[PDB]
Amino acid sequence: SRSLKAMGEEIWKNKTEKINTELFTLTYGSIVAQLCQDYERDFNKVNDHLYSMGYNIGCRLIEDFLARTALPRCENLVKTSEVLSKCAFKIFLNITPNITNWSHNKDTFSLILDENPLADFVELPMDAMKSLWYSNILCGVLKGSLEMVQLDCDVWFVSDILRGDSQTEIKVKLNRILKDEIPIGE
Amino acid sequence: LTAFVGAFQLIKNFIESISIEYRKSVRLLEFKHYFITSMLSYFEFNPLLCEIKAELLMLKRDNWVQGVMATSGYRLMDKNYPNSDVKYKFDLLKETFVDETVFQENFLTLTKEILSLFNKCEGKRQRIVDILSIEIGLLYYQGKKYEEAVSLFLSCYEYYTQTNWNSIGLKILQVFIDSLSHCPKLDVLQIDGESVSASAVLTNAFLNILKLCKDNDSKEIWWKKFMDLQNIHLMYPLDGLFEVTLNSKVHLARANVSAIEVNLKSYGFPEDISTKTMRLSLKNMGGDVIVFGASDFLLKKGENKLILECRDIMYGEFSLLSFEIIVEGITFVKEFPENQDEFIVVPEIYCKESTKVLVKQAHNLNLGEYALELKSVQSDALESLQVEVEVQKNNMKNLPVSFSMDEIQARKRYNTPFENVRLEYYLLDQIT
Amino acid sequence: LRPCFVSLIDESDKPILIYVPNEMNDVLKYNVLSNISLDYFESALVEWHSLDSKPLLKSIFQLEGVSVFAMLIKQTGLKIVIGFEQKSLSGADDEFEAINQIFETVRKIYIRVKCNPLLVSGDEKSIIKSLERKFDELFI
Amino acid sequence: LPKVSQSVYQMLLNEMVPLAMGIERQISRLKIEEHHTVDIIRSHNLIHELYKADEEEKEKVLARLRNIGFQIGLKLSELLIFSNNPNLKFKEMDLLLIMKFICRDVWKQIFGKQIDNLKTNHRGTFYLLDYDYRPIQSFSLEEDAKNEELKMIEPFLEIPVGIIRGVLSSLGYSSEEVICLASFIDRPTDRPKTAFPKGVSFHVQVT
Ligand SMILES: *C(=O)CCCCCCCCCCCCCCC
Repeated sequence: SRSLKAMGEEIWKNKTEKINTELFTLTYGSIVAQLCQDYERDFNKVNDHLYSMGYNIGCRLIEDFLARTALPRCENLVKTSEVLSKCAFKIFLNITPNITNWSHNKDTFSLILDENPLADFVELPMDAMKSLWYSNILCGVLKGSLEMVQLDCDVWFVSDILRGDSQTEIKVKLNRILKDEIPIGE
Repeated sequence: LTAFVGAFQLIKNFIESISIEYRKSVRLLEFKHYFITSMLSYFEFNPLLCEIKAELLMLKRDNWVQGVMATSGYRLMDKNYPNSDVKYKFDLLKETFVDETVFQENFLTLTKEILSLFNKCEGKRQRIVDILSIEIGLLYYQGKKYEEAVSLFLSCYEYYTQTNWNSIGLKILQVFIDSLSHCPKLDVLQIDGESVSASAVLTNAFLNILKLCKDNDSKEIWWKKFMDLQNIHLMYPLDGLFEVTLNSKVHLARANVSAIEVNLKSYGFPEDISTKTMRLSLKNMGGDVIVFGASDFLLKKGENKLILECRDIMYGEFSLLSFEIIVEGITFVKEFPENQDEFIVVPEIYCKESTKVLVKQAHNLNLGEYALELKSVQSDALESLQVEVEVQKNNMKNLPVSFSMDEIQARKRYNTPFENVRLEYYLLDQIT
Repeated sequence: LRPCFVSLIDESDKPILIYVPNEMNDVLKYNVLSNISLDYFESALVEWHSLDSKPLLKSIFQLEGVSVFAMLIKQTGLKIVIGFEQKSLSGADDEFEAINQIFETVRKIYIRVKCNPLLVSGDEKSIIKSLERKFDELFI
Repeated sequence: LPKVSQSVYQMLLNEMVPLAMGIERQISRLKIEEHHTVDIIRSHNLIHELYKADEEEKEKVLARLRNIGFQIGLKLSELLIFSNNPNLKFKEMDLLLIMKFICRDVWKQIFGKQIDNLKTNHRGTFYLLDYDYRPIQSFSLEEDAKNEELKMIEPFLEIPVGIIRGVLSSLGYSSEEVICLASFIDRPTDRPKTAFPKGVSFHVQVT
């Protein structure tokens, strides 16, 4: 029909409401701040609860992304990477992640977050400098979305600019393409 | 009045502009001082009036001290100025600073006049009043007239340390301590009532500078000046020199003493202190109290973990009440807050080599002849032991026991040891 | 047009931070100037903005070769007071606007650091360190 | 200036009651992420659990979500004061001006619509009336079980109360003299019938 470029600009410019990114950042910052507050600063597995957060969010966001875009079910890692990089983030967060670090035989790749609106302004405490991720919700949302698109992936964070690394990378390695179900009529 | 203010922004903006633009002129201060004193000539009859006059004359004296410092080089206390290469000749008023003696008196007169004018501004302006007063105090300190300086600073003894003005506090406290120290007697002084002792005020100021100053290791001068120079029992809000955390919880240490290990970070003092006695208090929910304390401890410089022993214990739950250290002369206290719900328990630790008393219902008895049995595990050699037993009232106004058929007795204190003894009992009415 | 000291004070006259952008007794002098300055916000000598809903800037006073400027944030009670030297100013409107630009830059720094959603509730030891890091990053 | 999609924001802002309820479970569906088996639980399950848990845990989660909203409002305050630049003062005894600011700008920035008319006691309290209340405009259970709907949807009314409390904080009055309560007592006067039947009312007390 049309290129994913044209689709992303068309959907973003004239088919979605808008708000200030500062306020979204503020809300997510409040969530993470209070999770730190009410949990004795157990950064080892506040990330797990944030992962559950992100999974529950993404599993029900996918119904809206497909509602607007109306793409077919992705089958191969190349098309999944292209769609995630090019329109899936462009609709919601208005960013274009870059893709590098292709693994062997096209089973894994990495999302590079050039600009992260979830962390427009944060300076973590000293104890968090090598424990917390602060953006686990994003990869949780990605996994939850791909679950309903019916392809399982282990997704995790390799690096983050917040902790001190040069760039923020999210490995999204596929595990298996689980198949559609059939009635169990004997 | 509306004219007066607008005149003042007019003159302030004009003097600002002419000062910034008329630079490099050797006659700048010569022009400016006479300009200020002429411009001042129009306000002579309100709070705003006094404020404006005081501000203008403050500008006058500041330019005056700039000129005399530049032309003479004699430092007024320590206020340094930008050392401009070009020379300025403020010489036509070479009468008030021909000597360094009358110079200080003249500056003091100007400062006192300015203080009076500001103080006559109702009560909407206290800050510059206080700063100017301590400037008079520093002038007295420079002039070596410490008797007036200490009296003046007694008012603002400790104002700038709870307001988070740490550098101001550091100057005022160090100069106060130095002034108090040098002159011989200074044996009686009063702040706002009864005369507080010289030793008490001195050690208060010393401890304040120790807790306030933070220079890694160069506070050793103040440490030595404290422990070479100069008592009354004194308490203090400990927080500032020591911090305390409850490492782990209670465990056995010796035969018949509970023990709790705790670490405390000490950085108020630079060197080590031989504390004669330390005591941690654990209040009980009912109201009881106990103490954990290990005496004659040399507190290490920095972070150190020590075990506190206890002797009298009431098994159950406790909430921590107050921690304390007793140094020779002073008793630091830190009272923990209340309603924490962070209770620490003191369980019934049992050891073979430990003395205890066991009480129970008697094993063998006759019908309707109630009794009790007391034992003593490891009675062995014991210099002395006394055991007191009593009953608690339950209707909250009953006492279901008498240790007699005549009187309602509820106690019988032994005075001798025993390996096994049969206490008697008589029920009152029906209690199970 | 560097500043000699920068002072941030909150609503309750609790001095948040009196940074000096590096003599051993200089922080003393700048603190005295700041404490003297803090009074004029509650003073009838000079009328504050009270018009157009915009922070309005004025030159409040000047002592011992330090030109000190100030802002009262009406809607929060935040108070900014920073100093400058005699020997690094010309006094024309372009510099008067450049110093203003520095003022909004400082207030951006304070907003960002106080806006960090990891400050626990009130930790001054953390706020001071973060503000000091940002000010070192800028003035260097 | 940069923007983010209102849909993802609205959904995220909706979904803290499951967060505020499951954090309690962790304090007091198994699957593997990479090597260690984490547990995840749905959102509607936790909404029902909050609906029928017990009174003290319900109150704990209510105060929990109030704290969240307090942080959000207090923290967005400074941004709004910078950007819009209203004509307020630090402790203005004229509560009408503060309430006008909150009605005009805070809600315009959080939700898409200005809040509707407001009462004026002129002595004590104030009322803020919202019609159709964007975040929960698409909530429902059943054709008949409308009684359970309003009792189950209660905790979602806290985050704007927290927003109001936080905005009042850092603007003078602290969180010891001010108290606010949300409710459905507002009735649709004449507005067109939207999906949700009842508008909401925020009763704000300020001495
Ligand atoms: C085949 O059609 C694959 C489609 C790709 C899945 C769509 C991913 C949607 C989620 C993107 C991230 C949303 C933002 C989450 C942060 C709050």
